[PDB]
Amino acid sequence: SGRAALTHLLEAARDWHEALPEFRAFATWPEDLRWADRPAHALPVIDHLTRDPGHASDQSQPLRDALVAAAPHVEWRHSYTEAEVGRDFLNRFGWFELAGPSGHFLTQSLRVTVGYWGPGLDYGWHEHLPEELYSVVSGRALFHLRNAPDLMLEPGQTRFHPANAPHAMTTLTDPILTLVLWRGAGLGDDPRMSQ
Ligand SMILES: [Br-]
Ligand SMILES: [Br-]
Ligand SMILES: [Br-]
Ligand SMILES: [Br-]
Ligand SMILES: [Br-]
Ligand code: NI
Ligand SMILES: [Zn+2]
Repeated sequence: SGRAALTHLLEAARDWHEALPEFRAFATWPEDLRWADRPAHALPVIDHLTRDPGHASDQSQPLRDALVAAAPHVEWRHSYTEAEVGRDFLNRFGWFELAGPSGHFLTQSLRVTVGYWGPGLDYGWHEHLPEELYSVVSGRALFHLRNAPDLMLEPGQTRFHPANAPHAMTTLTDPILTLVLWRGAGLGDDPRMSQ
């Protein structure tokens, strides 16, 4: 059951939000989330995530395992073209919207997305109007942000991306699985590569 796996995932995401003060500071968890009955859409990333979801902390393991169990049931998205990121990146990365205007659960109060990148990928400079708050669920990666330090983030660490500030991320030997909140002007916009 897709419905059961996604409902269990939503519970794990809510618990994760409640447990992270930076997430509580960024947005209140919505009281109106509704099952959307959005169908699954498979992309090649599923098998990479399932075989190699990344090291979890004891605190992040329930969410990581819920994400792996949800993988065959979510609507995976890519966003970028082969010209922009290359075929290997498209094979070994993807994202989906867990909650939000077009989430597996609908709400207009918040947007929650999830991304996976296998090892050895360089997600180049990209940007968008809405603010975003990353968390790492499992794995680790190096996070770049214009006008700010580089940070190597591990499970449970977070990073705020202010509106329109370009950011980027590199995985080295480990993959990374993330769960991200969005807010502000432009909510519902997708990232674009910086020009
Ligand atoms: Br809550
Ligand atoms: Br909920
Ligand atoms: Br509304
Ligand atoms: Br800073
Ligand atoms: Br707002
Ligand atoms: Ni398709
Ligand atoms: Zn972003």
